[PDB]
Amino acid sequence: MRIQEAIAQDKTISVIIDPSQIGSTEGKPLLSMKCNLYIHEILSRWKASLEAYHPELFLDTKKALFPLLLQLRRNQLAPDLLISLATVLYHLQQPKEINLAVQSYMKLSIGNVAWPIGVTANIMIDERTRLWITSIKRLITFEEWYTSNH
Amino acid sequence: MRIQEAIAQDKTISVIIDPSQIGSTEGKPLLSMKCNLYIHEILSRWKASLEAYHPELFLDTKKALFPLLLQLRRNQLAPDLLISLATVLYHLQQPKEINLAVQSYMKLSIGNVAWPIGVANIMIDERTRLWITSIKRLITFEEWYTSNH
Repeated sequence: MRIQEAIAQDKTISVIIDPSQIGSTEGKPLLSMKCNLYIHEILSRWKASLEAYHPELFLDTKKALFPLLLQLRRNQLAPDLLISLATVLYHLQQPKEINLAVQSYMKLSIGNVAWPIGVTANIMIDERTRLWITSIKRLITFEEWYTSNH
Repeated sequence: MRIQEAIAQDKTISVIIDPSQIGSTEGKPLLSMKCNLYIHEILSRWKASLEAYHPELFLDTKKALFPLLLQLRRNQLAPDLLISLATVLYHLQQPKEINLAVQSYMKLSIGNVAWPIGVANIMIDERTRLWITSIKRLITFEEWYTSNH
């Protein structure tokens, strides 16, 4: 079968992440794609805010994120690595949980699995993974700014 | 009779500049609006590709051009000044004439009247110096745009 390709074209999937699905082995393909869609959505809003938020950093962040985005679209991320990323993104989607997103990010940052906080150990981090982790931090700061300015 | 309030609402005017009208006294109001319309169109294409071309300079360029545009919309520019600006914008509309546009721009920035090259003196103010500087940004963007597609 070619389920992953069906998922990538499925227009009934939104960017909204349900925390209860984080960790589910069966819901992994779907969650992987949702993270891909939301990251694209965050970049879309930054692009709409270029005039007001670090325009000189956009293009580079976007480009550094392409490999991760492709991995998410193809569901090639490791279980615990997806769990940690989805956790960061989930909290980032929640009102007033910017500190929970940062806390989760720091866990992912030092090779530790991150699970959602208040709702519902080790992970391998190579040069490839380290690259997008660093970039994800820029999305976090953009969202913090976007929220405070709206 | 606010005709400037009429020309600005007319959708029968395009951005295309006819060089034979640059020094016309009767066509001043029309040419002035055309320059306004063309500059907006350039800022529009830059906007559409903001991430690809110096996004950090866009906002400042728009702000510096705001007062010029208002003046163009109201036909408030002195004859010699409109002539020079129109000349620069006219050549800019010609891809293979980017160098003639820059040459015309140099005259304008020096306070001299720029007449179409393919086909005496002026005075410069502060706020005026402000928009003359941003015009060069429109030129650099255009060169990049027509080169990257």
